[PDB]
Amino acid sequence: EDICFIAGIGDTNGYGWGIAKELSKRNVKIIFGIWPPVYNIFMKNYKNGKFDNDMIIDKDKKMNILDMLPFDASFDTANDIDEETKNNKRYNMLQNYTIEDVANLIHQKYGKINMLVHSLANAKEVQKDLLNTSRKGYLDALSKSSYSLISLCKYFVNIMKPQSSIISLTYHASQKVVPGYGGGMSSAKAALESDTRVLAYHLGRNYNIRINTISAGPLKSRAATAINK
Amino acid sequence: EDICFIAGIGDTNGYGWGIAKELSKRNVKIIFGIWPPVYNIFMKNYKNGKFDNDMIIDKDKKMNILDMLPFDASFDTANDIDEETKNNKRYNMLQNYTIEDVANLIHQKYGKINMLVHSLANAKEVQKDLLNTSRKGYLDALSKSSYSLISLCKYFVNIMKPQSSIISLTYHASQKVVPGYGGGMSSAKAALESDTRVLAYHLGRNYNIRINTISAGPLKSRAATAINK
Amino acid sequence: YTFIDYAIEYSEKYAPLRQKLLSTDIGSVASFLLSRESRAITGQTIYVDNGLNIMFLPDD
Amino acid sequence: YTFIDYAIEYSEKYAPLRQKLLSTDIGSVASFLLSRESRAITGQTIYVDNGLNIMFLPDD
Ligand SMILES: NC(=O)c1ccc[n+]([C@@H]2O[C@H](COP(=O)([O-])OP(=O)(O)OC[C@H]3O[C@@H](n4cnc5c(N)ncnc54)[C@H](O)[C@@H]3O)[C@@H](O)[C@H]2O)c1
Ligand SMILES: NC(=O)c1ccc[n+]([C@@H]2O[C@H](COP(=O)([O-])OP(=O)(O)OC[C@H]3O[C@@H](n4cnc5c(N)ncnc54)[C@H](O)[C@@H]3O)[C@@H](O)[C@H]2O)c1
Ligand SMILES: Oc1ccc2cc(Oc3ccc(Cl)cc3O)ccc2c1
Ligand SMILES: Oc1ccc2cc(Oc3ccc(Cl)cc3O)ccc2c1
Repeated sequence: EDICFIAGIGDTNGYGWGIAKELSKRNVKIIFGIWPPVYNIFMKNYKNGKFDNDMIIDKDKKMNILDMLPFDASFDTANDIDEETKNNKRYNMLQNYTIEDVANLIHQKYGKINMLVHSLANAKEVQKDLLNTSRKGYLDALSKSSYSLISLCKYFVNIMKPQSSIISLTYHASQKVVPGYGGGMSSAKAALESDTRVLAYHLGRNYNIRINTISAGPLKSRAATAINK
Repeated sequence: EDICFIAGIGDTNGYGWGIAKELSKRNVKIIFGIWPPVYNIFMKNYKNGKFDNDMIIDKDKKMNILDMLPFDASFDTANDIDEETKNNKRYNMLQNYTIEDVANLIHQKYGKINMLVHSLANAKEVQKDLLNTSRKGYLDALSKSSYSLISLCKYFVNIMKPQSSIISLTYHASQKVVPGYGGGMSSAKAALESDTRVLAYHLGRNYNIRINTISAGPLKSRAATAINK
Repeated sequence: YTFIDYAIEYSEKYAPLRQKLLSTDIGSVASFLLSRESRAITGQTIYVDNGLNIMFLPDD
Repeated sequence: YTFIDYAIEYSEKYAPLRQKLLSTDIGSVASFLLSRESRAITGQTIYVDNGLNIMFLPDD
């Protein structure tokens, strides 16, 4: 039984949803990793049937969502959670949303999985060109958009079967310049592409696991709008 | 009813065969394009059941070869056949083996196809390093291994349906130096990869046809054994 | 009218393949890479952008 | 002992994935690129070499 964990879905307008939809075409169980800030809005809509159409897979098939879990790619373990977010109106009532906690969580409920999708990015200062991005904003972009992949691998490699596959999404702005893609997003994608190679080495040799990254074209996703430039 | 013409098959030890095997796995009709010099020897081995086992598709299926035609990628049309080859014992009892003729031959017997595979290469001087490769040898390599792809497209695009797809095989030698891969193969692969891009623009804009090339790893095929180094 | 609208419009006018890129287009490719059908591919950056990346100079 | 035997030997010891490369590995990838599943890919060079191409310096 193929089980894919898709990290980075807050709506049906993104690539994560398009990936999920296509995977269910092949009958693979889908586990959603939702960012806490939009978790309630997502569940609320899902339950109120606001995605029913979006879940129609041509051949009548109804997209099968195995589970939906709060997930924050910026926290590796439970003692990495600062008090502020700990007590935030959106996080306060949730638990087991760190990278390490969702790995154990998925492992205890469904066992080993064999498919991992990294479909998230985040840059606070995306509106600023590279030259005027701060060290804090830049490191924030690399921490959420790049490191998150490495950390996902470190923790999920123990719950993944041999010959499993991992993928993430990148953008050509890492290789060629596109003005407007700031905040260090271009930097983060460059690192991500580079890390995909180094990880393909460590994961391939040690675990027989593969990892590739898809450089996608433009899609009018919710996040795409944040790029005010 | 997908129909795929695979140009560049002389046995079951190459990639062309691996490609045919995987295609028929998905019920696509296969047409082989066989280089004249080994056509009769191939038909003979085929008729005596020497490929019988090699044709068993994992799922207990049998590989269905629609047709097998003599085909020489170095001749664009009938009036390109020189008297030397025109009289050769191997090409004598054969006709209609030029890129244009087989295109017409296929169109006449089976109609339009939607998949084309370029899986052939040829370099008379592969044993000499680039520096000592002659002009005649260098050009022979490009003509047979690179241009052949362009001519295939030009003539076959007339018998292909919209949204068709085309692939060819290449080797990393075109990007990084591999001692031993001489006689202009590296140059030809470098032209093939670049032409693929350019052809993608034309075929994409004018016919909505896609073209890509696969850079494969090492495979102990018959031609591979040839490269003495 | 925002960056994304420029990106999309520019992609649909100059890409070798003129057609709307759907989230499912990336989905189908992501599906192939995640399956055993791609057992020999790893550490790669696969482009799914209708070929835009291969262009240098726009047509008109 | 011939060029191809050196390459195959080298590929099986230093590629990220230490497995035997089969003609059907390339076959399944070809099959995918030839289908409508890859409608958004064109003009690309896809590597199907167990990832050997990403290495610079060999381990041993
Ligand atoms: N839309 C495009 O035009 C485009 C193009 C090329 C590459 N990409 C890539 O596709 C991926 C997904 O983006 P999308 O464009 O489909 O938009 P999207 O808005 O659906 O994806 C971003 C998601 O990441 C989540 N997120 C942010 N910070 C997080 C965190 N700390 N923990 C967990 N989740 C977090 C958000 O909830 C959001 O749903 C990104 O990696 C992006 O770089 C997108
Ligand atoms: N074997 C490898 O390690 C390797 C690696 C990467 C790429 N490739 C490529 O794969 C493709 C197929 O090679 P293969 O290695 O499977 O070997 P192969 O020996 O099966 O294929 C070569 C074929 O080309 C045909 N040929 C030569 N000149 C021709 C002409 N004028 N007209 C028509 N056919 C002609 C021959 O009959 C022969 O069958 C080649 O393009 C090769 O460069 C191979
Ligand atoms: O805080 C942010 C800021 C920007 C973002 C861009 C994203 O995806 C992309 C959208 C469009 C394009 Cl062209 C490339 C992307 O990576 C995804 C998440 C983001 C989060
Ligand atoms: O006359 C010749 C000379 C060399 C050849 C190499 C070929 O395929 C390859 C085999 C091994 C490797 Cl490593 C790369 C290839 O392209 C294919 C055909 C050839 C014909």
